[PDB]
Amino acid sequence: ALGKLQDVVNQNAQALNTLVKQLSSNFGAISSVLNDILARLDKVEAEVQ
Amino acid sequence: VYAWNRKRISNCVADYSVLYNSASFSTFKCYGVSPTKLNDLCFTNVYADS
Repeated sequence: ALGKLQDVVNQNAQALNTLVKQLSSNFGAISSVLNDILARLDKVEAEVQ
Repeated sequence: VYAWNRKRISNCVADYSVLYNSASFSTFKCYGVSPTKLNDLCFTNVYADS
């Protein structure tokens, strides 16, 4: 019966799960992880990633 | 060069500055890493193809 209230909790959970999983995406960089880029490259090469 | 030789390197500490500071090397170009940074990094496998 409470499906109307549970749907609002489900949509807010899916919105944050999608927002947070997108931190693991590369978007075309050498790596998804920002500290790995900075621990591997100097400014002129790193800023493009 | 048609028969190029691979050495595996493991279970040791690598001061790469002993290499990249040597003026003997007429070429020293790096990809996906800067040689300046190698003194802090760690790796699963290292190979030397020669």
